[PDB]
Amino acid sequence: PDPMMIRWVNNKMGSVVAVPEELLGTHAGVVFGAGP
Amino acid sequence: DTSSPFFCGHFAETGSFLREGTNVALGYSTRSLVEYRLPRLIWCDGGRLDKPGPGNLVAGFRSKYLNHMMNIWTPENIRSSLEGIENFTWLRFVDTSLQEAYRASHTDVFARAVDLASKQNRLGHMQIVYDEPEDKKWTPVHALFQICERENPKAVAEITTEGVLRDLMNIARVKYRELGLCRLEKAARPRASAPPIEVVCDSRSAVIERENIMFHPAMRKALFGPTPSEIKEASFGPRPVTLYPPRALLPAPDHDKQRFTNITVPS
Amino acid sequence: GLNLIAAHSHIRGLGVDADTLEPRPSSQGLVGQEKARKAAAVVLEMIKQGKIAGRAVLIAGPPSTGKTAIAMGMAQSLGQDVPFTTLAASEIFSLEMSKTEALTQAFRKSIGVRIKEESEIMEGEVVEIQIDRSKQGKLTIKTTDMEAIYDMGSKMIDAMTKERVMAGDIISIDKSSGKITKLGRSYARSRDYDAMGVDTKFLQCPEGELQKRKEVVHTVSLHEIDVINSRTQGFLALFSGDTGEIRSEIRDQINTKVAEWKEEGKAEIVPGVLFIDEVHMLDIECFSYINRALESDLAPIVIMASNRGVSRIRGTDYKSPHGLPLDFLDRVVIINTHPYTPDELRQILSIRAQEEEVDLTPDALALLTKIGQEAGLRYASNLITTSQLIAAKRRAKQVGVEDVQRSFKLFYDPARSVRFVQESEKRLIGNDGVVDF
Amino acid sequence: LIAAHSHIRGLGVDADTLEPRPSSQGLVGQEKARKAAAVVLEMIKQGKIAGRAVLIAGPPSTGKTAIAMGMAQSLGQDVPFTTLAASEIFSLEMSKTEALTQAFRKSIGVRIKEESEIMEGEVVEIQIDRSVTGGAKQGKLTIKTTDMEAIYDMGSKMIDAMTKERVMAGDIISIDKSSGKITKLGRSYARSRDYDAMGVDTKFLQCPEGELQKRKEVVHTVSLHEIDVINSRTQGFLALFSGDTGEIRSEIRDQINTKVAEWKEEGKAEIVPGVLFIDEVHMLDIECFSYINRALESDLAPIVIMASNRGVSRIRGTDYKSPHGLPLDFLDRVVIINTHPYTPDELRQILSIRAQEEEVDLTPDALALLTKIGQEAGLRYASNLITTSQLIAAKRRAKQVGVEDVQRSFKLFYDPARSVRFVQESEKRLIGNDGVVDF
Amino acid sequence: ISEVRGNTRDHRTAAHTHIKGLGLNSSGIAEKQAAGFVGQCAAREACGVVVDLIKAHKMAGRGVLLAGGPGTGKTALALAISQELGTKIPFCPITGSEIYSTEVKKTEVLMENFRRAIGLRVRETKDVYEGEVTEMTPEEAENPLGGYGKTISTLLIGLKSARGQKKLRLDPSIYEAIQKERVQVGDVIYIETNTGACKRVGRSDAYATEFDLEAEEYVPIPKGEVHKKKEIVQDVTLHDLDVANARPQGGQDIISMMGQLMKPKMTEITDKLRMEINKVVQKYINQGVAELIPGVLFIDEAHMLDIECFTYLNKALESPIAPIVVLASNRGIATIRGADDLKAAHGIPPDFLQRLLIIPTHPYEPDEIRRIVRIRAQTEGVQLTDAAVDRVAEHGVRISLRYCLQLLAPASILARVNGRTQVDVQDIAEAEELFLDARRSANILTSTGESGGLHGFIS
Amino acid sequence: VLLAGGPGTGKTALALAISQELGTKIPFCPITGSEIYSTEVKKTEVLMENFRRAIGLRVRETKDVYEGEVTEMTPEEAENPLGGYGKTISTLLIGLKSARGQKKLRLDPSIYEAIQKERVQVGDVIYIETNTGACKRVGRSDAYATEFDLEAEEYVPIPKGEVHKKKEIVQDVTLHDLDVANARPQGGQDIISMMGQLMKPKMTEITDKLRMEINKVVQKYINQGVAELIPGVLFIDEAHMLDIECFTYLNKALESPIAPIVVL
Ligand SMILES: Nc1ncnc2c1ncn2[C@@H]1O[C@H](COP(=O)(O)OP(=O)(O)O)[C@@H](O)[C@H]1O
Ligand SMILES: Nc1ncnc2c1ncn2[C@@H]1O[C@H](COP(=O)(O)OP(=O)(O)O)[C@@H](O)[C@H]1O
Ligand SMILES: Nc1ncnc2c1ncn2[C@@H]1O[C@H](COP(=O)(O)OP(=O)(O)O)[C@@H](O)[C@H]1O
Ligand SMILES: Nc1ncnc2c1ncn2[C@@H]1O[C@H](COP(=O)(O)OP(=O)(O)O)[C@@H](O)[C@H]1O
Repeated sequence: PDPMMIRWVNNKMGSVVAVPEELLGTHAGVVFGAGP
Repeated sequence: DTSSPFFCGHFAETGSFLREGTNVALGYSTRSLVEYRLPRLIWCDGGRLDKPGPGNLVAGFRSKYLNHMMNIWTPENIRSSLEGIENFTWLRFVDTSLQEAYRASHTDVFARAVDLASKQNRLGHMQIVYDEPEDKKWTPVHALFQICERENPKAVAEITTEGVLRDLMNIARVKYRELGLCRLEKAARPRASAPPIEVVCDSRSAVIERENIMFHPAMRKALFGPTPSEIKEASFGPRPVTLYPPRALLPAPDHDKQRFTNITVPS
Repeated sequence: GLNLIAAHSHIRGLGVDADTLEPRPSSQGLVGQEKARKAAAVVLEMIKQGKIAGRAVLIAGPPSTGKTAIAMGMAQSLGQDVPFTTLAASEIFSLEMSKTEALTQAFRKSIGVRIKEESEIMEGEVVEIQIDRSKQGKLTIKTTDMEAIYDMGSKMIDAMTKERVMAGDIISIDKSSGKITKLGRSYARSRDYDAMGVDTKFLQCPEGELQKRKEVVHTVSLHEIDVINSRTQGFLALFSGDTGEIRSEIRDQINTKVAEWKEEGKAEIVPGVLFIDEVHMLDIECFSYINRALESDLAPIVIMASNRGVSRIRGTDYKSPHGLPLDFLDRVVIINTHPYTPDELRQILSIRAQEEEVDLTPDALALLTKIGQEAGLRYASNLITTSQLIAAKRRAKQVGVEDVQRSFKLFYDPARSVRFVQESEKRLIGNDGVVDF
Repeated sequence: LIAAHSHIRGLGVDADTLEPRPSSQGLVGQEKARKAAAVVLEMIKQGKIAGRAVLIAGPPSTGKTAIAMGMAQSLGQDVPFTTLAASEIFSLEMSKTEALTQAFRKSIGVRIKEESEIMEGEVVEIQIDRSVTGGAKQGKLTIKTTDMEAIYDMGSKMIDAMTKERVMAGDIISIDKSSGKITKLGRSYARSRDYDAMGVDTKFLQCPEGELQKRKEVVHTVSLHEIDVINSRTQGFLALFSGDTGEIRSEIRDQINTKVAEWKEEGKAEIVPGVLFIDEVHMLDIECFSYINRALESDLAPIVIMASNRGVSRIRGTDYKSPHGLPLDFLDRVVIINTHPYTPDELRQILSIRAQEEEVDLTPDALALLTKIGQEAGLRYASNLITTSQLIAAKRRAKQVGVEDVQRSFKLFYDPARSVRFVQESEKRLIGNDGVVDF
Repeated sequence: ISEVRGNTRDHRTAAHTHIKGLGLNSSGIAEKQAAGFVGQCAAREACGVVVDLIKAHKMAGRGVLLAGGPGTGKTALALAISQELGTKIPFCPITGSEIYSTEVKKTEVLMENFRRAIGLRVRETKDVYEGEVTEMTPEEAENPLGGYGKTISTLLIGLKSARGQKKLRLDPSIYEAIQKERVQVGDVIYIETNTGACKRVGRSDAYATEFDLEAEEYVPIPKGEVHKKKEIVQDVTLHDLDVANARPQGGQDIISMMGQLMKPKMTEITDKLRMEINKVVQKYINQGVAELIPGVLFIDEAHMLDIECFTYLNKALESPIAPIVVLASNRGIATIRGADDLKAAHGIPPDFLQRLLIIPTHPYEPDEIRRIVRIRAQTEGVQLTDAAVDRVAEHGVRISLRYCLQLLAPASILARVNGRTQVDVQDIAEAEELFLDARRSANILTSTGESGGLHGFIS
Repeated sequence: VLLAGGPGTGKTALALAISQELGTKIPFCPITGSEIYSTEVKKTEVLMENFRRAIGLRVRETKDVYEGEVTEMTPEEAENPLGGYGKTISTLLIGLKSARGQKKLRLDPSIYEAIQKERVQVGDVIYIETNTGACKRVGRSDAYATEFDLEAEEYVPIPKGEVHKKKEIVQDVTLHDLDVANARPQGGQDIISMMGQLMKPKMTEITDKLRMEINKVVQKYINQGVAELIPGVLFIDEAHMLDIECFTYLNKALESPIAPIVVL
């Protein structure tokens, strides 16, 4: 539930990036497929 | 037993411990015991050849007609001399513009370095992408004369699979780290420190000029970084926006235990 | 207007026939030096051909005979196309760069790179900035004839924001690079504000079409390419002078790429002329580099002047002809000059009269010819101005015998100054002692 | 490659009696100077006696630099050995005396010992939290050996090293905790079949056993000049490589000497005294000798060994002559070891060693002719004839070199004894101190 | 933009244009009138032995002297060796009057020229994804992390080169590239393999008209591959490694962005750096990756080096990694420039002279100057009759060698001005009085120039 | 004081005898005659720098440390209109927590930049030196101690005592140290004294006015009953290497009212 920190985690299966909900409306979600 | 070098300046001693209990405010009271007493006629009114006050009637005329009218770097005085054997012939081919040259020929070495700090290099990447025998070594015509910017072995070296040339281009750092010259305790230090000498001139203009030159908050902003309020308004917006310190332009200190100070802690 | 009548002002080119190379005597200022002018014409005709690389042409002779006159004649009779470089030898002895590099830069200036291109620029006065805060925008620009509305997408709106363009500016966009260059404001908005700022300069409106495309012929030198590639923002160094010992690997890369541009047909190399005036001031530490820099393909046809007879070479302690080492004089070709007959002296003084728009009676011209034969050219040419001025003080139109004799009485020629020094030795500080009467 | 002193493998004396062997370890053919250099080497290896001066005087091409390199190969890569030439001191950046002071202080090693903490094991997961448009970073690293399962934290520099190394899940990395370097040793799993820009499949190593936090005691040897440069400047480090050190004031050196004495008493550091070799010292002027005689007065001066070539020469910067070009207030301090010219039965075996080093096979008639040439033109012409005759024998496709190859090389390349006659014959087509003519 | 001219792509005539090599046999014996040279047999045989020594990699610090008078062919043999070795072996032709600097000591420019004379060849690989981006489409993970929003497991990029396009699945930590570099649809990028962080080159040329005014560089589509697995040979001189380790090129702070912004100063380099670089180059050679290639340091005019330089040259030549030093001296008994005491042969000290393989150079016979005139005349293209060749050979024997090779250009100019195509005796007899030699110049200087007066020279 | 006599007769043995007879707490500067020929400054500057190395001063100082553990670090920016640089942090609320009585203090921008170039997080013990403004981070406090760590931090306990300490020390400073301190400033938190320690250090020509003003400052120290002056020895070995431009200037260097004894 961090305000502006985007998490990357790489384990033995795969590697996923989690984005907080508070950044999807911002310009940081244009890459992740949310955008303004 | 902690220690520090001797201090030559004039600070402000605290009166007592039992008065300023909890909510106190530290003040930057560091001044030099060496003073230099100037009047308010030379330091403020008309003794400086740069301050355009009355009495110094030259300094406005000379400023305008040497920096903006009779200047060979203003864009009007470049646009007339760009068409042949003339002097700014080459300006079309260097990767600049008229506004780039006009900002580069009036700022400092400092502000020009801050302007270099937000320019993404691309002519090193041309040697990575456009690297075919059929491609005949393509360079943009508006960046043609920047030859040494284009053919650079470092840009090709930073891409290769084995780092056999990246272990040669910065072997000075590896030898400096492997000798333990960062974990070694600092043996020597200066025996006295001092603030810079200031002018004891008793006008308000002198204090304004001191807190705008000796501190000069534009260089402090360009050196230390952006405010967290600026980071919030630049990272919660709907569109990407730039920052005037795009990163903290403080250089990384090359001594890990004791950086930018002279204070010594026992161990 | 920063152009006043110097000594070398009547020499409008070399003044020889371009067909059969016949130096007719009174043509384009120069007078009666037929063999040296023919040899300079042969040199100039093998300069404009530009195939034969790296010669060296010494111009010997007595002083006050015309060795720099023929050099300025060769400089005027090339045009702005082929370069030329007036470098006296005392310019080389610097304190920021060594003699070898500051003499290499004399060779790197006299070779031009010529390239022809099309400049796709857009002048225009801003009328209304229209930003649609929805990214898009519209820019309205006008000239004295046209007016148009061009679309904008994302980022040059941010370039307008960083440039702070108001309604009334004169912007110019180089569409092949895409960067706004604000040229100032217009005279139609000088009535608007009252207390202007510092940075604002007023300009007329742009005229004609917005999209201007033009084929322009750029001509730079190799020294320009060397200094621009020295450091990052290094283009202002060649105006300022804040450059030093440029490494040889940069100049090697630049010569390789200029050869590559000549292969691909982009560039044309135009070799030029280096003029080393008074070459006897160079020491042997400079001739040992000139003897190697006249070997490469990229070396200009060097023309050098000299005055001295059998003199010592600076840096060493042995005499030599022309102040030059003999391993260097085995390499150059020498065009000797000769002193002037009075029939040439009279019309050289007539040309110096008609250049300075000073009218002379024939008796004054004959007297001035005799003074020039007895004292030299540089003293006789310095009496036309003085006689004109003394005639202007007593309000006479034509100068006469009286004004020239007055000018001869006041100012001393160098022939009588030596007798003035040797006449009174006890008061001039010779080497040890002064009497002081 | 094969330089002019690659056959030498030390000085070649005994360890118990230090008698000069007539043929041992390259330096073959001289006994007095090698025994005296063995005594000098033994009092350098003792390390007690400080501030001497050894002057290897003698004719040229007699093996003075060979004896110096013999002492250099005999100390190994432990004791510092500065190969200073006498012309390097005349700088334009710094003064002529401070270059000498740096040249002395480069030859006193300080050997310190410090404990680092190394890790070992298989990375299980990386967890990196990054900000948007500038800001700090957060990091959690889960690592597992065969025994422990740790979840460590990370700072900014550790993440800046992880992203530089691209440490994925399933890597055998070893992190120094103090210095902060990351060396991937290999992998335990295979390469995934889900991503494209992964990399190269590294070495297959198993999971390491033991413990995570292991300790290591490393030994670091720095000269006193490096300590002077890292303690003379606040931020301007790395100038001990790029030579950008302008001047170091005496307040810095007089503190570093005291702190190195304190490190010697505390058992932290050990002072290893070294050798300063000055090749062809006759080029220094008297302003250098007036400091070299007084820098050999303290406990932190290296044992100076230096060479010379000249007879009664005039000292530079003066107007008068002296033996070896050195002043007679400085020749009292020094101790002069003479070297002698060679004998042909020693030149034969020296050329045999130089021929066996450059992989050249000979015939005894060619070796006899080569020794006859080496009697009259020195070794410096004979070794060049060896290499040249090898390649001329390679051009005409012969196995071993012969008399004809040596005569060919002697005909093509003149020795200096014939180039002097070539100068003295044709004096009119050579630039003397005067003019020259052309036919 | 830049208009291309359809002219003739010729070349320029230097003083050593006709030299094309040594011109030897397959056994080393020289042959006269071959590859530009005329005669000069023993010097070309000895230089062929020197060329074989350089290409055989047995030279590790030799030194070769070229004696002989002025105008006999020392620099000609130097350029012949440089064209015989090729281009892939270095060649640094400095002069004696080029070590004197004003930023460093003059015994440092010598060592930097040694490091310019040594080359290092490195063979490596280059694995890059390349081209214009078509899609940036993410993919939702199978197990989203609780407490967050989007959870993206594999990021898809469609890269389109000029030959073929390709879909690419990537690890999601390419996002920090894409936000920081502002990569969009229509921007060419390259993705490396060792790290995997894409860097935008520019907007493509196909999208150069979707807008009207918003312009930047419009780079074209990469006309090549989409997956480069290309190997690279790379030649770096050791001078470049010394400079890049001493003064780093690209940093991210204020003071290194002032160091490259202010003028680059030559600084003296400490010997520990050179020792470390030699110790690591000799390790990468033993791994079998990099090849060391020694070259030639042709120090022309070797009598300008003073006695303080040969002392440093002895140390630098005793190093285990050093190129050959081909000196070039044209003096007899000369005073050495530094110490004005000893009159030594060639300007070289007698201690340094024993290292040198001294190659002589002899004057030319009076029937070989005309062969040099014929070769020089057919090099420039200036053709001329046989009596003209004999007159130029007469001027060559009686005056100088460099002077008979300079009566060919004004004779050709006066020939094609007078109205002919070939040079006759009249054109050379007319051009011999417009361009005097040094001898008649000294005769005019002494005879007519009696003393310093009005119409006289300044002695 | 001239020490004549031929070489090998013990001129400098007497000099080491004097330097071991005076003691440790008296300044003794041994130089040579070839040492003063520099390339940055004129040689009379090197002479005067040696003359003021050979004069010592013993000064008591009262340092005012704030030795705490940082509890809450929160910036408070001020108004910032359109002037190019943007926002600027102007006020803080750093809370220091010692063992006996915490404190919650407020800072200037410059002392915040002193914090900021030290990378002080929440938990780092520091002591703010309120003479310059400097503040050296010591380490993570032991209340946040964890053996599962990687940064190799130095865990120290909470500093006992009051958070606003005040301690006196004795310092041995020569007058040349004060000359170098006031010439090239390296103390404080402004820009001249921060960009002046990133450049390379150069010996410069400390003029007459600084060498007189520092004399008046030292006399102000002595009149407050704090500092003690202890003059010393300049031992110039090999004085014949000095040229006539140095023996000319030694006259005016010895005519000063404060000048150490010269032993040639
Ligand atoms: N042939 C000529 N016709 C006309 N003017 C000449 C001629 N020759 C020389 N002069 C004039 O005489 C002056 C001296 O010539 P210059 O070359 O300066 O002499 P010097 O070779 O001694 O420098 C010049 O100002 C030039 O204008
Ligand atoms: N006693 C020796 N043992 C081995 N090699 C020798 C000996 N004497 C001379 N040499 C060889 O002769 C060459 C010249 O020796 P060097 O010490 O360079 O002479 P100099 O002392 O005149 O400089 C060296 O390359 C060395 O290999
Ligand atoms: N063997 C040769 N064959 C043809 N031309 C030669 C020969 N030797 C010398 N030359 C010519 O002589 C001219 C001068 O010789 P140069 O190389 O300057 O002598 P140096 O080497 O003494 O300086 C050169 O232009 C060269 O073309
Ligand atoms: N009176 C003495 N007692 C003991 N040793 C002495 C005496 N005088 C001189 N020496 C010795 O002489 C050596 C050199 O003396 P030094 O003072 O360096 O000579 P100089 O006077 O030429 O400088 C020293 O090592 C010292 O041990």
